[PDB]
Amino acid sequence: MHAALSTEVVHLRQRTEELLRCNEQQAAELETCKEQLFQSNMERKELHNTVMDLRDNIRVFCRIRPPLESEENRMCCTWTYHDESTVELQSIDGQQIFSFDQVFHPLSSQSDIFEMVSPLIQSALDGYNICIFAYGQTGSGKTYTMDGVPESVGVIPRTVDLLFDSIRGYRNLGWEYEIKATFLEIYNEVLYDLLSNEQKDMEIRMAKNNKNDIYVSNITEETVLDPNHLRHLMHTAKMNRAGNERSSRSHAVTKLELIGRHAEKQEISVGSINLVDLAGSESKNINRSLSELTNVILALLQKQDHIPYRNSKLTHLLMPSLGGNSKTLMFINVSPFQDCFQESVKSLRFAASVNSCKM
Amino acid sequence: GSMHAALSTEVVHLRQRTEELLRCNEQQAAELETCKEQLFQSNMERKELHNTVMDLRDNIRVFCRIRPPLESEENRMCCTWTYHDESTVELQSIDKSKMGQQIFSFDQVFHPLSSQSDIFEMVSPLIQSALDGYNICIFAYGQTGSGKTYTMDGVPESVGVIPRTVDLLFDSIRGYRNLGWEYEIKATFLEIYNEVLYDLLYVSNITEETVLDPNHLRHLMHTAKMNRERSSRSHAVTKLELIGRHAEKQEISVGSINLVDLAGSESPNINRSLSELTNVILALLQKQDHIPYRNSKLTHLLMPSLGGNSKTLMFINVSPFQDCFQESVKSLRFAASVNSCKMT
Ligand SMILES: Nc1ncnc2c1ncn2[C@@H]1O[C@H](COP(=O)(O)OP(=O)(O)O)[C@@H](O)[C@H]1O
Ligand SMILES: Nc1ncnc2c1ncn2[C@@H]1O[C@H](COP(=O)(O)OP(=O)(O)O)[C@@H](O)[C@H]1O
Ligand SMILES: [Mg+2]
Repeated sequence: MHAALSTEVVHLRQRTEELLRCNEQQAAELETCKEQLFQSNMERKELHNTVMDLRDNIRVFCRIRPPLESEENRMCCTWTYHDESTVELQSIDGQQIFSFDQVFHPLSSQSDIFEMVSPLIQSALDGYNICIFAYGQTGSGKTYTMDGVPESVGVIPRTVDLLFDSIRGYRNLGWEYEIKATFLEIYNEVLYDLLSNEQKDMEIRMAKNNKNDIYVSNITEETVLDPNHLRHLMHTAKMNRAGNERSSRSHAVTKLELIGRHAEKQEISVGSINLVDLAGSESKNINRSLSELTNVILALLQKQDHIPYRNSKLTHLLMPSLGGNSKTLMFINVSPFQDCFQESVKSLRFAASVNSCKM
Repeated sequence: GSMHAALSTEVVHLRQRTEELLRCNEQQAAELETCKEQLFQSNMERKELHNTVMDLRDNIRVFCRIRPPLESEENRMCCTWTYHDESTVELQSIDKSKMGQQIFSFDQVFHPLSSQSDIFEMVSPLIQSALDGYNICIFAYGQTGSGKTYTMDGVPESVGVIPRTVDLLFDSIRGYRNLGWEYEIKATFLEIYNEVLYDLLYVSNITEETVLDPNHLRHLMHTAKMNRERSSRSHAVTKLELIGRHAEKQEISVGSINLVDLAGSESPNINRSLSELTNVILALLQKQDHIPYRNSKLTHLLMPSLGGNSKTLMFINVSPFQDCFQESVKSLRFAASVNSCKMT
């Protein structure tokens, strides 16, 4: 029937023109809401960085680890907690007292530690560079704090979990995030790729578009696809991760570069997270990176004019994440034992140098 | 025929475009729901972070409010208002750098079109903390006709800060009841004119009350409001002493909320209390050991709440009009000083 089709056409043109109206209306509403969301997120980002600055871009904590059951044969120093920020230690055979942003003790949990870290993940997603260090003498607890164990995972695994939850959430703001992951060791001022068997010469050079930024030539830089992929990469690197004189004396750096793209407004947001399990602080090139790292941190705090980031592999690698608006957290790991007393004091004296430098 | 064919084509295409546009209406509906929810979460987190910043800073808090022209005043000329961000506001005569400050940064600036609820949104955190033993003080400052009373009291159609505090107060309380805390609320209302105090129903002897329910307090609130060019020069104070009790442990929280709608700041011992407030702010900025809290009967009460910290919030109400310009600048330059006060 011609009339049935005709009257259906008329009906469908009505339907059509009214839907175009209910669509145009929705579209305008969606435009203004999106714009207010973007602005609101810039302001949220700003306030967040304000908090970070009010707490200090560079912060230092202490963490005294508990003895293991296999360590009862070892006597502990006498530890005294003057307050949340101040700890003192006494040789069991004149005062050694140290102030920190916060002191963590043997009962302090892995998540207690991560609470200091989680706000900075958001910072990384906001375009700020982050550095998280574990500092201290071999046996003090650097690796347990950074990697941890399956029953109690440390900073890195928790950082990954939070990174995926947050990147997921961001999709609703119109942002899409890449993660570039690189894993390396630094031993005797030479860089090693923890994702490769191959022997190669890796150099630290200026980034193509940012001369203040850096990149490592000939390194395996992975674009993360999903959590399974990143779990595989971390496992692999942990397997090749370091021999007493070399295990104790090699730095480990896990770098997660967050690259965020908002396609509609055509904006980017690049911020990286460097998670560093430092070489032991126990007393040429073997210790170059560590001493230069402490020099650089203190120099930044003293607002020193010129800073020789390139005096060592470590400081040069992390340079773009140390100066300026970058945030640093350093966990000074300490073992509670009398026979470590002298090294525990050396470690904690760096903290004191930091406090003295903050004014 | 050719007409059946042509009509067939027409309906097919129209069915396909109907299906498209309906598909697009669906995607848009979903994306809009998502976007609104995200705008809500982002705003909420923004408010939380802002409150955290104000605490860490521990300055006296300053919010600036520009009131909209009234239906009457629709033919009254306004000066030029520029807003550079959420906390920065500039005003220029409708008619220069050497002349001083025309650009003012505060904790928050409220547009003429700001709801009473938006105002309260950024004050409620301060009120909730009174329950934790702190002395709180919200006070409104500005020339007459700028919106002090409207901001604190409000009108029945859109209630102000003081009214909404009740809701927030009992609501927050009944969650402490869960914790095993017991709260009583002592209330007092008073007025100050020519350095003389009046009970509108430490300080003694003035009418007190122990509150039972929101209605009891809404009532006595109305009663005080009922008894108020002298209201233009009279200060209004409303204190709500919150006294919590736990028997395990034996601790008590004692914290209060003070709500002041000050006299007008316009250029006139008639307006002294106000002048001595100005002097106490000048003193706190000097951070000096002897401070003239006692040179007036308002600064005496606000002395407990003028230690110079983030537990004190000042609204700086301002009129949009050109004939109010000079008064508005004066009000703003003062508010700038207040925002710089941190002492105790
Ligand atoms: N906070 C802690 N709680 C429980 N065990 C810990 C803690 N810190 C370290 N350990 C244990 O003590 C040992 C030394 O830790 P490790 O990270 O190897 O020190 P480092 O890396 O500084 O040499 C590890 O076997 C680890 O399981
Ligand atoms: N934010 C506002 N929105 C709409 N009208 C307002 C607002 N603030 C004040 N008004 C109106 O303007 C007039 C002057 O306000 P008012 O609070 O009496 O000034 P003040 O108390 O500072 O002398 C009032 O009658 C009130 O109705
Ligand atoms: Mg280790």
